Amino acid sequence: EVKLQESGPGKLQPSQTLSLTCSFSGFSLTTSGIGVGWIRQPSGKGLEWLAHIWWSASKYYNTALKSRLTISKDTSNNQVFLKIASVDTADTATYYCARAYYGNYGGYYFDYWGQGTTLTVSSAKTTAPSVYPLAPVCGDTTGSSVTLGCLVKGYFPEPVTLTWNSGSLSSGVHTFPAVLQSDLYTLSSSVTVTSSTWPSQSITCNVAHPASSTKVDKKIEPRGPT
Amino acid sequence: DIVMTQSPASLAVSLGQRATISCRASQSVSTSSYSYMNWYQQKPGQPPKLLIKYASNLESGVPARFSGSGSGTDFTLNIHPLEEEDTATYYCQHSWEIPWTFGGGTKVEIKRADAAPTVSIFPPSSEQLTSGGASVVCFLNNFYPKDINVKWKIDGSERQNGVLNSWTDQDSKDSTYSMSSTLTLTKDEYERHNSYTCEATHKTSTSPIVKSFNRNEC
Repeated sequence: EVKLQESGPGKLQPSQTLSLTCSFSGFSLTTSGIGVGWIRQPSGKGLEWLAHIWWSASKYYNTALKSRLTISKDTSNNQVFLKIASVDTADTATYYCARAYYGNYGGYYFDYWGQGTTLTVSSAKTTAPSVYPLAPVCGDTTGSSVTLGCLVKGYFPEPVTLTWNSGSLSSGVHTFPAVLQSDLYTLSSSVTVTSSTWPSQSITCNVAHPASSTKVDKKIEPRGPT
Repeated sequence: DIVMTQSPASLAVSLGQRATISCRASQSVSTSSYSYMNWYQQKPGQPPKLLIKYASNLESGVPARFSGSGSGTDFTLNIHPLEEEDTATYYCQHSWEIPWTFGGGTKVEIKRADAAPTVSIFPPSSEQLTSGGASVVCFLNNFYPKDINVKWKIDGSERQNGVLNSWTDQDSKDSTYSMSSTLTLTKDEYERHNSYTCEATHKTSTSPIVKSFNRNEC
């Protein structure tokens, strides 16, 4: 089971040094032809290769970033590390750990990717989200189906993860991309079920914010007169 | 170092039809026997996934409706028959020299029957009101095409400021789009007014779809 797992500081002050770690399993970095390295994707942009280190201890660097990059590895502990010096806002990105294969034909390709770690370079302050349950309008002439909602405001930095009934309620979900407004993020999610499903059955918004380390559940209940 | 230009930037193709993506290299990227070009698929909220290596070699497990071709400076990814789950951004990258680089990507979207948005409005939760905030949310779900206008009206007069919107990426199962309008006021201002309305204008109808509630009324 080939796995790549990125870990990073989540956010970082400008001018500081970013340290990224990638833990992997399902293969050894002693194996010939195998390398592990880094590719970053700035929000809503394309891909930029950063560096790779091989079983050889040979290490490839992106020429432009070369001066700012240091890649290393701990083979015995299945980890490779990347350091980026004097970080700037242009380093704000999701950083992917990827396995590289040195081809039988020569050449290279990235056959396994980690899920990524988001990094924000910001002076701004960390803030936990407020989570708000959104039940339908009182007295609404209910139709064949009902839409419930979940509002997540006032948090920083990205990311936030949101599920309904802890993933088990997966269908009919629309989780909307976060939007930054005044150094705070706002995210929302929609879920639609049949009128026979809700409020009959319990529906719960699950929201988690790593940077503040908060897990919050908000059950969606019909509005009272409050 | 090598630059790669993908085109088009964006592609909309009917179901079961053929989607074709091209990738120009600033210099040749192939020997007499192999071309060193790779293709990746990135679905929204996901890491890139390897489809094609060495121009035409399909990675293990990838559906045969994906195919790659080309050589030298020109390469092509083909998707036929295009399916709903294939909505994604597609990237090429070379392995001819360090630095490895990527193309800018091509967003492939499914073209489908027009559809009207399902519109739902939501007063501020009492929990938010308790803390002094008041957000009115409006969901416009499962419509097509992605272009849509949202208007907020408070007691008849339209409001534009304090709104922020966010679009879903094309749904991988029904190829629709959704979006979310949030009007944020203070509790103070919210209580001074009665009727709150979000109006959705969409090609699907000449008439906007409108949802309303009156504060503290039911």
